Amino acid sequence: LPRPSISAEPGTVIPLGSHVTFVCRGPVGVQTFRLERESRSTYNDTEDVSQASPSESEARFRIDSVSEGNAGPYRCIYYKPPKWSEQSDYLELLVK
Repeated sequence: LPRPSISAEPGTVIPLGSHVTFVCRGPVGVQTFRLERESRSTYNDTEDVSQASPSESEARFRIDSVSEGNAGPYRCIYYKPPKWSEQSDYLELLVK
């Protein structure tokens, strides 16, 4: 149960009305990835997990039509049956 990592495509700075894709990574054997807002506390779960390497699985989350409301810190957590991981480091989305 390593610490998950979070990244953003195309990056942390997003124009208004555009989109961003959050990519969480964990070890193999993840059943669920959660994208969690640290602020506004909304979660996003998926089991749409792909294997990116022998020791790495990932899940992607797209947020569309970003506005000032979606700006803030995001974190990833995974469930590797039967235990939930620690949270990832945060990533702040800036909506310019």
